[PDB]
Amino acid sequence: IVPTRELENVFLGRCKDYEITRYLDILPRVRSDCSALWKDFFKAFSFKNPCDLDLGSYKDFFTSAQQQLPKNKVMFWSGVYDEAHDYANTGRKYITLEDTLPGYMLNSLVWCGQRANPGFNEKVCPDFKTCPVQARESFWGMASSSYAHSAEGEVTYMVDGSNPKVPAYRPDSFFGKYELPNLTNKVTRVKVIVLHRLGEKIIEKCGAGSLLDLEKLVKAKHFAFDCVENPRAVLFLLCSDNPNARECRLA
Amino acid sequence: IVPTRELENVFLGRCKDYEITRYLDILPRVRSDCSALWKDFFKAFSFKNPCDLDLGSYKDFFTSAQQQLPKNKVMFWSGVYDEAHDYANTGRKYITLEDTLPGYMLNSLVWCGQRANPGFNEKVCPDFKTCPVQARESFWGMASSSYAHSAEGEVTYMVDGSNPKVPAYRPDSFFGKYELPNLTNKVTRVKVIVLHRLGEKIIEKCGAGSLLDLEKLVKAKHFAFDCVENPRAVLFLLCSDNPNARECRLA
Repeated sequence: IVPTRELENVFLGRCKDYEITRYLDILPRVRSDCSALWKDFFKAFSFKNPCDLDLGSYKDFFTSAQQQLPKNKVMFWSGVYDEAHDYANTGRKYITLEDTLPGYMLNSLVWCGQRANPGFNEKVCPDFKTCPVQARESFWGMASSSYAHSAEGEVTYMVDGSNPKVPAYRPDSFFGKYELPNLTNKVTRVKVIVLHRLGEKIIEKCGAGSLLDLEKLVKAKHFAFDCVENPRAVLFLLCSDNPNARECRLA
Repeated sequence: IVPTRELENVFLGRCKDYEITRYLDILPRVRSDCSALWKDFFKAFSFKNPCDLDLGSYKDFFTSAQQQLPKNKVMFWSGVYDEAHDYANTGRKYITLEDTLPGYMLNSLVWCGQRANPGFNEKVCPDFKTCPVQARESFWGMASSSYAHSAEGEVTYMVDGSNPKVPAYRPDSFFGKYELPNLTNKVTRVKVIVLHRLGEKIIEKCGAGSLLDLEKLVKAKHFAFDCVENPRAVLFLLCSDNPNARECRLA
């Protein structure tokens, strides 16, 4: 895969932009300056083979970059990027990982280390399917773990209930592996939103299948649980992008 | 008013973030380096009293920063910033001025030049209401003119049709002063979308009032014209934020 060009400049530009101008009324600023954050980020993977990472590699970076998160507003999502982010709406209704400082800085970027100077590979990064799972998931797994650990109150989880090949809830997704296990006693309820894509066959429904498994896990952690399928607010967003869908017929 | 801190750092950071990662398959890259754009921008307003700026102050900066725009995709807006930008969807459905490089770099920032060293103030600025209109609109007016001048194909204009105090089309708005007068013969049609806010009294309607005045102006410039009120895709977007509104009842 192709690494992002000028990684340091993009990281530092996004960091400064975020610092001074983004999410000012939703997320607090962190204590560390952008250069200190770059040093913590770079040392996690630099001067090592591209697959020499595990869940602790970016530990310092994430500790330094973690923000306190707004109560009742944290959202997790699996297999529904556009829909979840369109619904959260850049932190106005819910916050997603990609709205936090670390998620904003590295979203969509590609990078990897190498042992030879300059310590990172500017020409090519592995198909990651070539790296073991703990390495492949080193950054985003730790991002998701730190994010979930800071969640408070009600949390929302949006999932795809229309994918015949991937259940709505799975223990090996980032949510199953890194977020649910790190929700603390500060969380009080897991609110699931099941997206039923317009025009496609419904695969998963609340109260059945993997959603029933999720419900049991949530309750075992003493949290409340609720689940809804295409709640109106979400359905209207789907309809805005496909207004002639049968599901969008008006009275 | 309190200006944006570290203006050069924020500008340069947004410029590099844009260059390497934003709108990559939607808008072309600009040839000038971010440092060259900062020099142009800073030369436009520094060492000048804010009240002395005019439409030509930022003309050379906009010449350096202007991108060719995708045919049929340009959108103009009046009174409906949030709805227009949500519908345009970060360049995927329509382009707005805020998706272009200059628009993205200066969006929401506040700055002011001064005559004493260092030629601008990063701690305090005079309220700009005291300045003449050509100085108050120096930057965004020139931005709007340059952007409209680059439009080709069909252009869309979304307006507020539910404000009894502000007509949907006004000769003195940015659209009437800077955009409509700058559309070239590469533009073929002006498509008007009238937004009727949910739960509010309908004020303006296509073919009547200020919208008929606009229709006449458009036709006089030999562009085709069409107008719709709350087309389905826009209605659904409004409904996502107020799903229980009478106008949003589904079958």
